[PDB]
Amino acid sequence: MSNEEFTQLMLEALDGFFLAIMTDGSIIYVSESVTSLLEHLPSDLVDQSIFNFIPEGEHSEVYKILSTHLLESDSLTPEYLKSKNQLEFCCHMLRGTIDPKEPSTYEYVKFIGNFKSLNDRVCFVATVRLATP
Repeated sequence: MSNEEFTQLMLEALDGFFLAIMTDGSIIYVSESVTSLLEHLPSDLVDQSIFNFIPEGEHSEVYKILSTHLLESDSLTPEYLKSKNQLEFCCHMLRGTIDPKEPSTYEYVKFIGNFKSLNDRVCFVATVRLATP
């Protein structure tokens, strides 16, 4: 069993995909299953902001809850960061469209992730799954 096969099965069982953002929400990575869960290609997401896909009324609380969580690191110097434990939150994400005449549709999803320094930058690596409220 390959690395890629294992993550296929785990993310299938979760109904989820992998996502990595910078602290301003800029998207640097998305795994292939976002297509069957949201009908975006990963390349439509990478280099865009996560907030381009979150309804505006949610932005304040998502950023607040991420910021507040990052403050739990004792220092913010990237070499010495390490998330103490996982962050959890839910929100909507816009779906892709074959028909732009159609009105916009959204999936309610749950994030689970951690801050982690790259390479030094601070990024949030997460699993995003379908959820219900």
